[PDB]
Amino acid sequence: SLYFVFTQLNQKTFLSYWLLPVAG
Amino acid sequence: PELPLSTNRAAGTQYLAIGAAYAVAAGAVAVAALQGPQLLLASPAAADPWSSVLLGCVAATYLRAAGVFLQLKAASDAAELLCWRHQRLALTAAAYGMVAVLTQAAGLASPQLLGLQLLLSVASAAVVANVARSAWAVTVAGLLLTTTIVVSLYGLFAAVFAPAPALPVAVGAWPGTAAAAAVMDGSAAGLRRLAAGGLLLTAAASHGLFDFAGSVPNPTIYSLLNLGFVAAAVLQSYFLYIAPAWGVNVNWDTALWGPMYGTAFLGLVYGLVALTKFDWSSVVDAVLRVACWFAELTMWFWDTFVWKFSWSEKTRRA
Amino acid sequence: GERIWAWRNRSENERWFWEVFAWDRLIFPILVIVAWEYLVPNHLVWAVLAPLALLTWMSGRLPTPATPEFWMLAYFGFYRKVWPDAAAWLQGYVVPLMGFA
Amino acid sequence: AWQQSFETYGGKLREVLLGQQEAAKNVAKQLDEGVTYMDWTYRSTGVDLSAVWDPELWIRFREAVAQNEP
Amino acid sequence: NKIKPYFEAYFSLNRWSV
Amino acid sequence: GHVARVRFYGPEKNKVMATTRASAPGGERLCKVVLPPDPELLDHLVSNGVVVDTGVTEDDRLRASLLVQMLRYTVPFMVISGLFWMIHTWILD
Amino acid sequence: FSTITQPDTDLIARQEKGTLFWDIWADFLVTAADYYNE
Amino acid sequence: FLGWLLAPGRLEFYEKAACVAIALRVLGIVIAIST
Amino acid sequence: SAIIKSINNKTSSEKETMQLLLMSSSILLHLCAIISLVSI
Ligand SMILES: CC(C)CCC[C@@H](C)[C@H]1CC[C@H]2[C@@H]3CC=C4C[C@@H](OC(=O)CCC(=O)O)CC[C@]4(C)[C@H]3CC[C@]12C
Repeated sequence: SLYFVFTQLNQKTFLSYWLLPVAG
Repeated sequence: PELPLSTNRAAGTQYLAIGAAYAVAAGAVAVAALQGPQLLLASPAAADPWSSVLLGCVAATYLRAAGVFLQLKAASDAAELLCWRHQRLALTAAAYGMVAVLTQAAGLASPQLLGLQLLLSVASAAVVANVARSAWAVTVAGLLLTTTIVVSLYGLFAAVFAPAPALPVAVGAWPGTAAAAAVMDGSAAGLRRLAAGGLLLTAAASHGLFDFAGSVPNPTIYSLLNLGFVAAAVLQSYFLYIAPAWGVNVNWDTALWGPMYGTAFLGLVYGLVALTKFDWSSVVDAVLRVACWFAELTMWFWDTFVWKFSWSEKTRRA
Repeated sequence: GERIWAWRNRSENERWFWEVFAWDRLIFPILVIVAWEYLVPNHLVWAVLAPLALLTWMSGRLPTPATPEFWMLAYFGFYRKVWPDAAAWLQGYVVPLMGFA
Repeated sequence: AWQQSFETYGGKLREVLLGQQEAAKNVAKQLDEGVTYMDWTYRSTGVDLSAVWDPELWIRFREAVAQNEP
Repeated sequence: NKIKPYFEAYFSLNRWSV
Repeated sequence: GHVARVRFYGPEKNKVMATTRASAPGGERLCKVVLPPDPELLDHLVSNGVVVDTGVTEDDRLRASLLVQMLRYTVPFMVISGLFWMIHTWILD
Repeated sequence: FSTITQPDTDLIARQEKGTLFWDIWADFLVTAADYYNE
Repeated sequence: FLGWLLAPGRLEFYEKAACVAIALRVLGIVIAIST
Repeated sequence: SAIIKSINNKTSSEKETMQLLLMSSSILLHLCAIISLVSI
């Protein structure tokens, strides 16, 4: 009965940030 | 306005008699494809193996047709030709003979074709007219059958709407004899229409089975026609599997062997769907199995060659 | 001070949106998926299979068709990296078996 | 036990290899040429391994294992 | 095998934010 | 005419591995050469009956190189950690 | 800030080996004692 | 990278550390069998 | 300068976007490197 929304992706780690500068 | 026992036994005799006639006809054209194609013709170009191969394919479709008639009988045990689906299947059995006489009206290649299929289809036509007046006065299986529907009906719509394709001239191929640089004969157009009529009969049979067993009224009676729906199909493929051995060319023409191999392989695949019983959630389980395996591979690859899981994840207590 | 009090009482939803929702659950996942699919050559092991494993490990739940992550992955990765080629593969290997060539 | 598996599969593999002996010596060249220059890895996996792989060291290792001179 | 349970459940949170 | 084959290898294909015929001093050997930018070498190679081989050259270049570069940057940390882990735990458990 | 204040190697080692030394061995020890029973 | 990793100073440190490691392992097992 | 000259020259308010993108990417790269380091 939730909504159609994302989850957090960074409550566990930080590695995902490594993806933004590289692509930039 | 139910069906009294008189009408029941009358339709029983009708269906059983014409289905036994269809089965005898299927055996007869089977042994015809066994020995020779000009058994049913009078034209000189009937010394060709592909004629006997298509003859065996119409024999397999006649096996299917006898099965359809005997399952008409099998439904006639509980007086079950008053459900609207059975009514539609009777109407499609009528349109079968109607488009058959339409196809011979577009061209008729054999007096034996006339005799045989006019006998069967006009008998069916009078029968279906009278039984319509009688009735009026009152998972991957689905994908399989509906795809056979689409493919067979498109084969019909492309086979009964065009006069004929043309065989490539192969410029300079023995300008004398050897039948090269010629036209297609009046001994194969009727062959194409007979193939199309068999494809339509098995199309309507598949539509009937599909919209009948959509509850997968009889969930288990079709086990009889199951035989007819699959075995011959596989046998069909066998013919085509010996087709390159006979040296008959099937790659050049479109409207003849395409639906041939398609429906034959689809019948073998329905034998599979009944053979291993895909739950429609079991292939999804195989998807999940391979996804879990690849996930366990990439987690190992990460923790070994990219960044340690002890480094990436936050630790607590301090 | 009085103006800040009245303004705080009427804008609780917008405040929580901008402080907790705007980046962490709206913009960052979009950016991360688009960035990953811009790199990462057009295979299936890289465009679909490893993204799912890493997304479930990070977010702590599998992306099902009920979630926006599954649909973003599907569209970008599958439709624009493997489909324009697996389409030719099926058009040259599996469609000949059926009736129409 | 491993020697029991060697002595079991050896006679079977020897005859199977001596049977063809024509692809079993071109599969050898294909495998060795693929392992020398790892130039197949990009379209196979997506990781172009040929940029950190050293053919000369591998060829030297093969020669030193074939002539037993380390 | 940290990830396996997420598929096994199928084939057979920063409280400071609220 | 003492070489049989050359194979241009490397991510930029400037090194070639050369196979020496039996007619060479020392028998058969495999010898690696780094070449200068000489625009006259290919003709000299073909017109003496040499089998030239070239790689697959992976046209994309910044998609062929991304993951291998990530590995070049991340693996030294794993090597250092594994070495130290071996000494400081695999012995004095 | 929150990364450089996590426990380092010493404290993580202390944690896991103390948890293997205290709450699996000593509880088996207590069960053994009050089954058998300065 | 390897020329820096296996430098003589790092080599001697590795050797001394491994020596003390094997020493303390065998000494701990000596005092543990001595119980 | 050659850096900024190139990104100005090769690629309606577009140069400012490219320059902001460059500066943000560079700052983020250095910060990600430092955090990843002290995460050991
Ligand atoms: C100012 C700019 C940055 C745009 C801001 C957009 C947000 C205010 C939007 C974007 C996504 C939206 C969400 C996307 C999907 C849904 C599900 C949808 O659910 C319903 O329809 C619930 C109906 C009810 O029960 O009243 C609407 C709410 C919600 C959470 C939305 C709430 C408003 C959000 C966060």
